[PDB]
Amino acid sequence: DKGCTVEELLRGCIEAFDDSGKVRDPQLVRMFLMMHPWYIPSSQLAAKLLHIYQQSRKDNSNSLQVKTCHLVRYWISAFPAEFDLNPELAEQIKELKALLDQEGNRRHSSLIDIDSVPTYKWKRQVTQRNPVGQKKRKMSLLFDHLEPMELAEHLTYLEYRSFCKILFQDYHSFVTHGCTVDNPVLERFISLFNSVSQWVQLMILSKPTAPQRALVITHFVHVAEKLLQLQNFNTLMAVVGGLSHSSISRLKETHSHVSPETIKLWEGLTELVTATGNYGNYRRRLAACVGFRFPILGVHLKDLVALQLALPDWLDPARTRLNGAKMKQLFSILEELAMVTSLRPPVQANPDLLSLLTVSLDQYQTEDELYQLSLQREPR
Amino acid sequence: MREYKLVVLGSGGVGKSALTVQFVQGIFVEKYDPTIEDSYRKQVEVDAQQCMLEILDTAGTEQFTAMRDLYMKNGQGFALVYSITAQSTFNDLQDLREQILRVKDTDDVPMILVGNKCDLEDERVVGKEQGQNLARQWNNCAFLESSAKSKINVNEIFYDLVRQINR
Repeated sequence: DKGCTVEELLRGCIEAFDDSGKVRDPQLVRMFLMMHPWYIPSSQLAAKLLHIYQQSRKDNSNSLQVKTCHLVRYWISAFPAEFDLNPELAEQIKELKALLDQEGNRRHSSLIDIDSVPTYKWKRQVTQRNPVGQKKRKMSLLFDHLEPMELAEHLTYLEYRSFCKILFQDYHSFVTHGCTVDNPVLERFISLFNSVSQWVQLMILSKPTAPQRALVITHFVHVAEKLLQLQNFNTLMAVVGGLSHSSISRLKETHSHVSPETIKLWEGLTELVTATGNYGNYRRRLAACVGFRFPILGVHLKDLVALQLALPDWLDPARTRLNGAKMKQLFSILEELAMVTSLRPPVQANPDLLSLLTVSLDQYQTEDELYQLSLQREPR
Repeated sequence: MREYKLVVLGSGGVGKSALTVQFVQGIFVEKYDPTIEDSYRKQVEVDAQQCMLEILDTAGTEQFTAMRDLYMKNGQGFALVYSITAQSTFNDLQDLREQILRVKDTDDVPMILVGNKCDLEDERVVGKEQGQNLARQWNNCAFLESSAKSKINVNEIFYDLVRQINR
């Protein structure tokens, strides 16, 4: 309950299984199997499971043996990416498999298989590569004639394709450091977020006359409306907040040319993602969602960082008893972030437009450059 | 009763979240939950006026530019916190101020310059005179030195912020 240690909690996770393999209370075992890197490295936890299995083997306790093997099986099936990525954890599982082949006589050895995992480690190491001298201004001419919904859909896909590459290790490193330090996957996701926002900014500042800029503002308001209809709150923030960047907000003359209906809908969307009330509107809408949903990562990262800094990991100075509340609260967030990968967005997307969109999102301008462009479009 | 939106900005190792939790939750936090609405709301009396303050902590959001711009747009007062043990954390506040001054087209913005971790005098690298001179340059705004651990000037941060808002 309150004041548990990693040994007691691991034993509790072992006891949670049945001799047949049935899991009695899956919430506890799912909690500890995801949350334990916060307190103990995964290789060390695997070593502890190994020692428990060996010690139970010496005492001929068949129940403890098969329960431990079922726990390891559930661990492998639930989080395979970590078993592929972590070499020391895989070595511990190798040693345990050898112990099963020796003492179990292949009775429980079939219960553990490490290459049944359809995983691609290099997915997180692979970075994109696109031709030089593209002059990919065709997207500029194209998005004017692009249906808003369609555009929204494609954006969703892109962001979702990045979000799935984030593992628990990345969330842990972020919350521990407060920022992305040696965290290229989450860094790439955040960079894509800001690339979407800056793309909105550039697409708006590209037009030379104020009514045209107001027209593209209306267009992006519609793609934000469709993102909300898509239940994609993350990219919504990307474009809505991109519509409120300093460079575009100070464009008073183009802001005169946007229709009042567009203004009403726009301020409604901005109110949806307000930080007032601790993002209460967003949290309520997300809770009311059914089916696929894309939460705005950054609100939940804010919650995780607040929990990490406010509450202590351990309750004793010896750092052996786990703060049960914190672990639960953190879990309640992270599991949600995990469940996002369970469902795919109901989105059709042709890869050609994906490529065009990625190439357009690639271009980077400093904040000062966009502000200078805004000054060119409308001086003081 | 008037409502105030106060946004807390700063670099990484400043402990602005520490000041926020110390202000709103106090020294004993016993049960804590940052995803609930009134976790950052505190009712406070300043200059005989009852006010409801909401603290917008940018704890892990400073890398999301859109969220930062919406913080700056939606925020009425801004507390730019630095750490007296790091010069870089002090220098990082100029760009933050400029971004606030760009989101709000004006130059006059309610703002307090805060030097946190003031109790660590043996590790101090930025003088009080630096913050005094900078706040004087920044339209002669409020300047304070505080310590979340030593409970120095925690409430005064938002007190003076509300004063600047009413000023």
